[PDB]
Order: sequence, then C-alpha cells, then structure tokens
Amino acid sequence: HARSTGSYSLVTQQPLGGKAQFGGQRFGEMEVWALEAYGAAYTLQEMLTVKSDDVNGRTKMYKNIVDGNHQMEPGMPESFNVLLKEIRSLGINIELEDE
Amino acid sequence: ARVTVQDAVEKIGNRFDLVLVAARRARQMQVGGKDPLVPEENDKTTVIALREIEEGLINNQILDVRERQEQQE
Amino acid sequence: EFDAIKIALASPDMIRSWSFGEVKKPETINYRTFKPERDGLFCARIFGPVKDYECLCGKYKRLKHRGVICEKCGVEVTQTKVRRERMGHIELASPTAHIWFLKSLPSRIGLLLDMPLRDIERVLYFESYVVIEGGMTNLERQQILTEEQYLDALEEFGDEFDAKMGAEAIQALLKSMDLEQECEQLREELNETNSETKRKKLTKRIKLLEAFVQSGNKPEWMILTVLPVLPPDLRPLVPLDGGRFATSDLNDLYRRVINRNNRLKRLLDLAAPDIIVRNEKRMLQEAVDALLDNGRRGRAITGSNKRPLKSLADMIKGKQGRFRQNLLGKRVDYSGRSVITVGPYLRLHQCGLPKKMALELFKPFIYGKLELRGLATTIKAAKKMVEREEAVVWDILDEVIREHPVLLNRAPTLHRLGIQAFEPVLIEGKAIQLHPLVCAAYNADFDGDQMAVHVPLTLEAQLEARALMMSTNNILSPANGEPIIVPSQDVVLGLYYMTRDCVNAKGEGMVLTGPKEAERLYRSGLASLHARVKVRITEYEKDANGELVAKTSLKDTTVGRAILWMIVPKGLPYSIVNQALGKKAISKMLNTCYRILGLKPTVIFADQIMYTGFAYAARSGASVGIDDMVIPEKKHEIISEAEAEVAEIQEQFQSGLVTAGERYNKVIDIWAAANDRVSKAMMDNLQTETVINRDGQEEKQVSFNSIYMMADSGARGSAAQIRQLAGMRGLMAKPDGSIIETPITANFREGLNVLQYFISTHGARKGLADTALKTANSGYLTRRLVDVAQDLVVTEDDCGTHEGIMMTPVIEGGDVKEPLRDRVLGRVTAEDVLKPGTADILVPRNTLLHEQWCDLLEENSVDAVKVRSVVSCDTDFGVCAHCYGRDLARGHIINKGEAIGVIAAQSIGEPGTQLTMRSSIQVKNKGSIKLSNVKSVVNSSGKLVITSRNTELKLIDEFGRTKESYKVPYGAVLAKGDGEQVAGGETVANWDPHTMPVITEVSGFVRFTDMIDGQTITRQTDELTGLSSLVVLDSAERTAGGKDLRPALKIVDAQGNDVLIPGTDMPAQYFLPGKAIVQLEDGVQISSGDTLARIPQGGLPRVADLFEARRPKEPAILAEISGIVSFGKETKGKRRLVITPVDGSDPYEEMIPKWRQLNVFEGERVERGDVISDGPEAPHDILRLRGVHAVTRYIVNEVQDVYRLQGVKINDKHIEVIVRQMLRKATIVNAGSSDFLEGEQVEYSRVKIANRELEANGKVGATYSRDLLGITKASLATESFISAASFQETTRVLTEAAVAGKRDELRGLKENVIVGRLIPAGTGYAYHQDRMRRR
DNA sequence: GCCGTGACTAAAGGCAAAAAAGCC
RNA sequence: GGCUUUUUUG
DNA sequence: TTTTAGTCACGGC
Ligand SMILES: [Mg+2]
Ligand SMILES: [Zn+2]
Ligand SMILES: [Zn+2]
Repeated sequence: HARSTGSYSLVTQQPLGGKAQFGGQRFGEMEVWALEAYGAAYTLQEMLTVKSDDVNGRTKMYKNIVDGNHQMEPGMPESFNVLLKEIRSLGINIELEDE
Repeated sequence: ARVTVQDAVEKIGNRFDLVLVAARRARQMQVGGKDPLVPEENDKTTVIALREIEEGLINNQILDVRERQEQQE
Repeated sequence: EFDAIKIALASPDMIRSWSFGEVKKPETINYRTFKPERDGLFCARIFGPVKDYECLCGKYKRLKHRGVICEKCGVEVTQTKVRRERMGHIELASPTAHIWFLKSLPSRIGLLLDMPLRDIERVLYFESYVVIEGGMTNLERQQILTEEQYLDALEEFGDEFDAKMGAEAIQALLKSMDLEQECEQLREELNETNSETKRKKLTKRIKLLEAFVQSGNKPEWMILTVLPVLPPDLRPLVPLDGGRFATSDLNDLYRRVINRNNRLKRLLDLAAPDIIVRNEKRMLQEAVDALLDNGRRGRAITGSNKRPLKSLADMIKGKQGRFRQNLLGKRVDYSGRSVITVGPYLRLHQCGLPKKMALELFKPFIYGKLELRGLATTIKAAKKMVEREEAVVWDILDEVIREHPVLLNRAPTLHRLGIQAFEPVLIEGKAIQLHPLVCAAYNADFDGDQMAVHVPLTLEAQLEARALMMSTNNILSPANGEPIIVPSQDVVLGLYYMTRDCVNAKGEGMVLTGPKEAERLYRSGLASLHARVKVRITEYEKDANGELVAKTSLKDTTVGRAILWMIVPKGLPYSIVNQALGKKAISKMLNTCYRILGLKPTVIFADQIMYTGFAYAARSGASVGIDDMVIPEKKHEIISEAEAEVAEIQEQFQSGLVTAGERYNKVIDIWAAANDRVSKAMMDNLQTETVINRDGQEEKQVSFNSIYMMADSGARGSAAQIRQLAGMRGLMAKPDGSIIETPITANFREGLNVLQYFISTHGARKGLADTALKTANSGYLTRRLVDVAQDLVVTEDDCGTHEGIMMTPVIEGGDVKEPLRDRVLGRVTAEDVLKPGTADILVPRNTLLHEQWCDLLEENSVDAVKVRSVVSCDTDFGVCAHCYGRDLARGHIINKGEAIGVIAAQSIGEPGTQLTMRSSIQVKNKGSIKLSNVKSVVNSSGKLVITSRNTELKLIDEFGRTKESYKVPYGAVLAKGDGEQVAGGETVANWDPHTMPVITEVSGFVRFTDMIDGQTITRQTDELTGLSSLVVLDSAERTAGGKDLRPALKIVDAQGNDVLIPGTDMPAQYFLPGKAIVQLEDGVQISSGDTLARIPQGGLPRVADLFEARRPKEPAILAEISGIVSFGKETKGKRRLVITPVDGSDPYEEMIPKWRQLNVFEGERVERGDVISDGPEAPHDILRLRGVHAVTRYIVNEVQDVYRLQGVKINDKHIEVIVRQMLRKATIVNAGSSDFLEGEQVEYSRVKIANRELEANGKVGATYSRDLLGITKASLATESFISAASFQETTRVLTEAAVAGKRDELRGLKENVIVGRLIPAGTGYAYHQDRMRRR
C-alpha cells in the first residue's frame, strides 16, 4: 500500500485509514516519542502539520514541491481547533492569548 | 555520494547546529542563485551543502558575513 | 502567534457573545428535501451557508455578494468553512447545574459550600428542600428540609425564612455567599483549632477560596443558565446510501435537551401545578446531565442499539478520545506499508523500495521535474503521463531518488532505533528489501512482518534524516555503549566455519607469501579452507601519535583467518582474527574498530564482515540432519540406575522410615542429578571427535558436528536446546508450580508418548499466556514513564554545584554484580578524587571519565569515586550538560537541547517485554578481614563479640578492593580479628538463625529481683522435659496491675553496683518480654556475651510498583529522630515510644504495635532512620529519614537488581532521571518570610527560585521538605494542564484547572506537539532560544 | 470526641494492520 | 461513513 | 476481574 494524496476525513480533516479507502499510515504517539528521542523537530512539525491536517499548510506544500521548492509553513493544525470548540462547547472557556 | 556526516559533525560544535547551517546553505543554493563552491557530481542540494561544510569553507559565521555583505548593497 | 493557553470558567455574557443565534426548534433537517431546517440544530441562519458563497434561498450568490446579508433567506453570504467555527446557544428556561463541578473526585460545589455531596444531589433531584435565607427563625442557612418538614415549618414561621428547590436554590445560595469574608474567618479558625484531620480540609477550602478570589471567576457562573451549541460541521449529518441518514450520538442528546426545554417553557407559562413542574425540571436536569457527561450518575441513556451514547465528556476521555487519537498521533500522507524481505546485497545505508510504491510515494516530486524539462505543459498532462507508465518517467524517478532518504518504521516502535532513515533503491516486486544488519535494531523477523515508509519533504527534514536518523549514524544503543550492528545467525556461522582450524587438512604446513596467496589456494582447491599454515602478514599499529607504522612477521595461522585478514582495516592487530570468532568475539572486534578507527572504517568493515560471512556460510553447506543429534550411549543405563534409586525409596516410604514430603524431595533431587549427569555425558560426547593426524596416530579435536557448530558459535540456540534434543528434557512443573515427580526421560530425537507430551504442554501454555498478557502491561508502563519525564531537556553547560552521589561497586554477599568501572564510566566527578595517600589528587574536579581514564583508575586500584548525578543538579527547569555526563549513543559529552527524559523512559521501558509476570557466613577466596563501623570486644573465651548494628564484613586482597560484604546481628561471633589477612574457605561467623538470644552486656553475677511467685512468674515444670526453671508467663493470666510490672534484670558487677561502662553510669536493666523461658539457674557461670534466654518470634509488576513507589502491604517501622530510646504509658491500643534529643525538646509521640516484632531495646541508643521492625522498606519513609540522596540509590539498586536478574543491561543514569521527576514537589513546613502556606505543596523549582532570589536581598528565606510521588501522581500534578489532561483523568484535570484559572505557557514537549510547534529539544532548541531571548 | 478503622465509589488496564458482518 | 461485534497477522 | 486510591460513615476508650 502507498499514498501521496487522497481523500480526507470530514471532522478532523486528516487522511482516511485502511487500504480500501486509500488511507495513510497512522503516525502514532510511540513514533512521536521516537522522533523526540532524536533531535528531530522539523520532521515532527512536518508529520503533525503539513502532512496530516493543516488545511492551509498542505495545499501550499503541494504547490511548493511542484514548483521545485522544498519549504514548509507551520500553519495551525485543524485537529486542535476542534478540540477547543469541544471544550468550548462545555462551560469551560479555553482560549489562546496575544502575540 | 554521502554516507556519513562524521567530518561535518567534527567541523562544527554539535549535530543540530550542523543541520541548521546546512539547511540555510541548501535553501540559499536551491531557491535562487548561489552557485555551489564545490564541483557537484549530480548530487542533491542537501548533499552538496554538507560537503561544503566538511571542506571548512562554510559555517555559521561565514554565512552570516556573506549575508551581511550582500544585504549591505 | 499566541504566547500561552489560558483556561477559565465561561460567563453567561461570554457564552452569549460566542453564539451567533438562538437554537429554538428540535428539528434538524426537513427530511423531505436536502435542505436544513430553520432555527434548528443545523440552522443555516445561525451557523452559516451550506454551500460556498450560496445563500439558503439562492437570491444572492457569487463573490459579488460576499459580506452581504441576504434578506430573503436571512443567511449571510460567506464561505462554508465558517460552519466549523460559529456556535449557537440555548436559553434554558430554568437554571441547570453543571455535572462536572458537582461530581468530580473532589466535589467543587461541596468544598466551596462546605456541604456534603450526599444531600446536594438530593436537593438537585427535587427530593429535599434547602433553606436559602434563615432570617430570624430556628433554621440555619445550610439546613436541609424535606417535604413534610417544609410544610410543617412553613406555617410556624410564615414567610420569615425562605427555602427553594433545586438548581435555582443552589444558584441563589452561591450568589449570596461572600468570598473574601468566608476566607477571613476560615483563616482565623485555622489558626485556632489544632486538628490534623480538619487541617487538610481547612487548607483545601482556603486554597479554593483564594483561587476563586484571585481569578475573575464567580460561584454563580458554576451553575449553567445558557448552554452553548457545538457547531454543525463537527457533528455532521452525513448522508448514507438510502433514505436513512447517518447521525452522531450528540445530535440525539441535543434534540432531547431542546425538546425538554421547550416542554418546560410551554408548561411553566400555563400556570401548571407544581407536581408536574418539579418532575419536568428534574427530567431536564437529567437530560442536560446526560448531554454533558453520560454514565457518571448511573444508568446511561441509550438509543435503539441499547448501547450508551457518546457525550461530550466521553468524546474527549479514553483511548478513542480526541487527545489520544487525533492530537498526539495522527494519520499522515506520503506514507506506505508493505512486507519486508531480506536483501544481502545492500549497503548499510540503503534499502530496497518497490517501483510501484516509490512511484506512488514520490508523485508530487515527479510532477515538478516532469514539467521542469517540458515533457508535460499542464499538470493534467503530467498526471496522464504518469499513470500511463511511460519510459522516461522511470528515468525521472531514478533521478529524484538519488539522495532522498525515507523513514522506515516498524510498529511497535519501542525504542528510538525503530525509526531509521535510509536511501531507497528502486527494485522490482512488492516487498521492502531490508538490510540484515539492522534487523537486530528493528527486532524484526522475515515471517510476515510489515513495515511503514514515510517521506521527508522539506530540506530541513531531509538534512535531519541524513544527519541524525540514517543507519550509519545509529550504531550504538542509547541505553548502553553496546553496538546494534552485531552480526548474528547466518554471518556468525560463516565466520566461525572460516576461522576454525583442523588438525589434518588438504595442504597443511606450507608457507605462504601473504594473505593474497591464501585466497588463490582455496579457490584453486589446492588447500582446504582451514589448514594450519605459516603466512607473512603486514599489520599496522597506531602506537605512534596517531600515525600508522608497518610491521612484518611470520604468523602460524590458517587459510581461513589469512583470507579474512584481507578485509579488516589498517589499525587493528592480528590477534583479533586469530581465534574462533564466535558471536561474542565478532561483536567485540567491531567494537575495537570503533575504539580506534572511528565510524567510516567501522561501517565499511561491518559490511565486509557481512558479505564474507554470507559467502563462506553458503560455501560451507552446513545442514541439520537426524544423524547430527548424537544420543549418548550411557544415557539409558544412567536412567535405569536412576530408576533403581526411586525403586528403593518407594519401598523405604512403605516401611515408615520416609514420610511423604521427604520422599518427594529425595525423588526430585535424584532425578535432577540424573538429568545433570546425562547432560554432561551428552555434551562430552558431542563436543569432541576422533581424527587421524599426519603421522598416523589418533588425535582428538573439537568436533565439526553441525548442531554443535550452531550451538557453540552463538549463531542460534543454547545449551538448553541441545540438551533437550539429545539428553532428557528433565522435570516439568504443574500449572500451579509444583514439579512433577516423574520427569520426561525422552528427548525430541526419539518419540514422546501421549502422557509425556500432555504434561509438556503445561509449561508451553503458561509461557504463551504470560507472553500474550505481558505486552499490554509493559507498554502501559512505558507510557507512564514517558509522560512523567517528557519535559526534561539539557539546557546548561555546567551548573557549578559540588553536590553528588557516592558511587561504589555493588556487593550482595557473593561476587560483585557490577564493577566500579562500569558504574562510573562516562560521568564527571563532583570533586577531586583523593588518593589513599594523603593530599594526592588522582582525578581533577569536573572532568569526564572515559575508558582511558578508567583503565588508569583500574591499575591504581581506586576504591570509590564520587560523581555528579542529575538528581543532585541545581539547574531550574532542566539539567545541565555536566551532571548528566556522556551521551552513550554518540560517545562525546551531551549536547545542549538533547531530550534526555524520553530517551531514559524508552531505555527503561523497552526491555520490559523480557521480564515475567509470574545460619553461617563463608568466605569464597583469599582476602583480608575488614570491618567498617565495628565495635567488638574480647569475651571471656577470647573470641570477638560485636555490639554494633552497622558492622560490615569486607574482603581485602593485596590490592585493597572489596569482594564480599555481610551483615551480622547483635552479639556476633568472630573467629579472627580486625585487619588480618586470612585465607578462603574459613568459617568466621556463626550464629543461631531461628532463636533470638537474650545475651547479657558484661560478665558478672546474675541476680533475680522483683520475682513474684504465684501470679506473675511460676516454676513451670513441663512434663515434656521434666526440668524446673524460671519461666515468664503470658499476658492472659496477668492483669493490668501485673502486666505493668516489668521484670528488670539490672546488670551489675561483682560489687552489685551499676555497670561502670565508659561514658555513662545508667543501669543496664534488661526487661524480660513475654513468652520468655530461662534455661540457666542461679550460680551457673555465664560466659561473656552468653545467652540468658532463647526468645522465639516479582518482575514487571515489581518494577511498576517500585516506580509508582506503592506502599508495601506490611511496611517496616523505623526510627524518627536521633537520641535516646524512651518509653511511657502503654496499653493505649499500641505501644508508645518517645525519643529525647540532647538539648532539643521532645514532644514527639508515636505508636507501634506491641504484638509485632521488636528488634530494639530500651538500653540502646538509636540513630535516625534505623530499622526497628522488619519487612519491605517504604520509599516515603526512607525519603523522610535518610534524605533525598539515599532514596536515589535505593530505587536504582532495586530496579537494576531486577534487570540484572533478568539478564538485561541498562545504564544507571537512565533510572536517576525518572527519580528526578518523582522528587519534583516539595511540602512547605514553615511560611517564614516567604508567601507560601504552611501546609501546601509547591514545585521544588518554584520554591527554590523564590528562596534563592529573596535571601539574596535584605531578607531571609524559608524551609521545605522534598516529597516523593508516584509517576502516575507526579505526571498529573504538573504546572501545565494540557499535558496532564492528555494523559489521564481529563475530566478532573480540566475542572481543577478551570476553577483555579490556570495558564499553560507551553514549555514541555508534549504540549508543543499538541499545538503544532517545534519541540524545544534537539534542532528546535536553537529556534526556541531565539524566541525566548526576544521576549 | 478524636484519631483509627471499615465501607462506598471512580479510573485504568499495548501498538499497528487487515477480513467479515450488522446498524444508524 | 461513523459506530459496534467477531476472525486473523506481527 | 483486579488494583489502587480517595472519601463518607462508624468505632472505642
Ligand atoms: Mg515475526
Ligand atoms: Zn438568500
Ligand atoms: Zn548540574
């Protein structure tokens, strides 16, 4: 099985799972720890933002590669905003702060 | 044609600074202009830069001074 | 973009500001057309348009209408993605209590209102009244009434007192309750009352009140009045195949809540009777409770599936929740998965990648090159050209995979070597070809394993892969210096067959020009692969100042070793490749190269080793046959003899001379001895063979048997397997654990009958079940080790502190488990090491000890070296480079920004799979006698008797080091003296194990005083022995008036006065405890220190409970403060003990169960942290008594003992790091001049920085006491709430953080992973330092 | 009546993969 | 296209 | 089911 770009989920905007749906391999928390054990931070930023769920950061990443450039933009993952709304859907107020 | 980075790691303090300076040099060489200082052998940009580091002709302060000189224009 | 994440309670005004409309109708969609309803749970007016730039009615569309509110439909024209952002609100007709704050583990409402949670639920459930305003009546503010109580009291007092019902009553009570005032009288009462049980409650209440006052929160916000509505797109109504629609569990709960609210609104406005109003309000409360968190109260409401529905709280908590499924680990693109096979033609830095997988993975890169060269103008043409699979596309793909690494990954990835970078090679097939040498790191076998490949995209990621991840850079374990490129199995057999001489072979005794000729002979067939020859070899040694010097000699060796010498690099000597080169030797060879020639020669040599081993293992043709398993000929005879033995005991058991248990033990011992003899005979038969030499005489040589070659070389198997293939399988155990009396006498080479094969499956099923159920437990532990120590990153070069821990070799009473060299290698000394010769500095302070210094340490025979440790570091929010020591993976000092906590956690947790779920003292060898802290005196007979508790036996050789260490009880017996050089095999210490002596102190005449006959002590003449003697009775016959009479035997000299011992004249009275029998009589001479009376009386779960520091079931009672032991009033349930300091006050009092063992007496002086009872040692007690520097050595010793028993090598500095995370808290005992409460717990770093920067000014600091917490508790009690909320107990953590108004400033690694930024470790450390420096 | 003890209640207990179903 | 229950591989 | 911990109610002198 292999996948470059396929169809994405509906709520978290992450790639689907399984061979039938042309999904990508899950990059679990153990692999996150393995990357943290190295000095790898840019690779982790890639796997978390520009390959999985940064909607505004992966469309530009595809355009950069076809243009010959190899550079990312950190963006902001869309799997964390939803969480905020979820916690904001309760009586709890969780918010970000100033620059 | 690069199988290890021992020479580059020895040339600079630690591996992380080597990664950062090599990334800066490779981006300078790749996005626009900045022809290599070493004869390439059909190598990728990330490899030509690393050799430049092991030759001792590129490090953090050299890149800084060249960038300052070019921005002074 | 954002500095930090702040959490606080939402306000009704704030909730109204969040929303963009009011949700009024339960209808979701029209369910006739495909259009959402109006003012529903999916309303377009509230949240947004369904389509992009398209209003509901279609009046306004396109970009020209952007930002224009359409009047016909009422929906603003904008992009549809806002449906994931905007929210709605529901105006509850009646106030509703939030479930969370009501029923967390500590009830927030209960603590705030000082009310038990039992009656609060009754009030909220409309089954009991509560007084709101007592007024001037006989009722209290917090008093609770029932239905009959309220009606009866209503008429008596009229309207003077006000009582309400339910959540409205709770809101009214909270709103009319002051905060600062209540805090004031709580503080005033705290200073007055003295109750330890009440003190913690008072501290909790005042802390909560201060947190509420300090934050902007108010109690009335804790009761919901307006309920926010989650956006539609996050709970989508996706259409499925058919008329039915796919709806989530959340929509049903929302519909239930809105329907109940509408019913209550319509019913309340019609002036309905209060009978129905109360029930409807309670039902609305239950519905909101189900929506917010389903199942906490009781029976969870279920749908048609009869399964509990998913609520908001359950959607976050758990393994399927957002935190552990979509934030920490997420699915990625540019990734593939396949089966791995073996490719022996690859280099160490390359892997095989199938053409189809490569073309699918590198699709975007190919498009860039394809359009760059003009082969395709538009992107569509490029896509069409790629799918058609032209010929130039293959050349382009070959071009774009020149030096583009890919990340190979195997799940589970237990350690950091489970993800490795490679340079792919385009191959056919559909399997990922993997280099054999890395298989040890991956823990992978080619029997169906699957691995996943990822692709770095940016330049930084590719460079990071090449410089940090690529397999040529990862050849040393992070847990220890041992390599991970050790050849095994096939290679080891080939190199063992190559380098193994035979006494007679083809072409023996000839002399060769050099190694090159040896290859021409073997290929030509003129000489066997291993014949003893004489060759000339040029070897290069680096004995100069890093310069190679040639050296020629004639060596007596074999053709195989000479051939192998052609691949070893320059620096190595010839003595390396002259032995048999088993598995353990070959690895050492590689290690030697890494010690001398660096990294590139090492990897080249490893590849050459693999190639040569594979080639000369293929050429050997080694095979296993049924004739290669030689059965010893004596075996059956031995078995018969063994049978005869049991044939005796079965008779002797029938004659009554042998009982059941001893017969069992005798049979087990006999069968074990027979099995051992059979194994020894089989090994002797197998390991040798007969062969005729050149002269014609029979000469013995080591055998060439194939099974012995695989067993001896270390390629596969061990002694046990070979024993089970030829010798008898041995004794087998029952599932419970009992050993079967009859062993399995048949090896696998011959048949096993039905009965033996059945009893041989008891062990196999047990092992399989343990293996199946141990993976779940071990991995969990790893998580609890990673989350506690995720945020420990090296941030300093040298903290400049002299504190350290004393590191000495460990001795358990036998051979030394670990030499001092390994426990100190790769560390730095806290202070200069002093030679035994005075004032000589062997080691300068703050110097890294490497192998070269360690060898110098060994030749000097150093005894003990003090070194720094992470637990002793004073750096705030991190650990400096020097205290950690040396980076084991690389070999140099640790670099700034390296995340060491995750490395330590993985190193500890990875070997957890190998663990399992289920008289006299004798000297071994020659050595002197040394006793540390000894106080021995010469008795009447002249022997040495010891009266010191902490006496340690020591064995000193001609060098000075110690090999053995033994502990002895009071009144020890020594056959020698101190400082003597005695020989081995000598018994010096001997004592009675099972009876405790009542030995005297000094020689003298024993006198009997206060001897009461008739009720206290009577002359019991036992008919069993018929001897009359003084006997102390039990506590049954005697009463409180007789038990208080303590029989004191005052030790006196010949003059009858108190003993004139050096220093004190206090009488040495010896109180006789219960059940004491006196054997001696009056007038019988007592030897010095002679007895007066003989008074009578685990693997992985162990590691998990040790790291958690779980309380043992029977803790050992120890001392509390140094001084003199004193007693007092007794029989107060337990026994009293009081310790009096020299000058300090002694108000301390504690109780000890008098019915348990007591190892201390009144006439003794005890030191702080000394054992009193016996049993397991609790970690908290040893922390509070012996200090922090002792608990950091007990836990390390215990866990290292476990791992070493299970045969696993882990460096000690990995366990210390974890300990540094358990000691992160501190309890404040005295407020002092600081601003800390006298009973609270604060971060140790916080209290240290507050103290260290305040005492520097014109003020004085405060005191504190470090406390030990389990990893589970220490991970939940952190400064950040995101990190703790992602681990466990999300509901509790979120509420506790919201009520206190905490803020998370994102300093950890996990909390930067979640938000999507570079972690502050490794390559991201430099970037974050610049960010911090700017701000 | 206050510190000690027993009873009542909540959280937690691998990682990846596939193949089926059946419901909503 | 989400959930649940089985079966199997490592 | 088992383990563990936190919290409410009871107990004995
Ligand atoms: Mg396998
Ligand atoms: Zn419209
Ligand atoms: Zn330090």
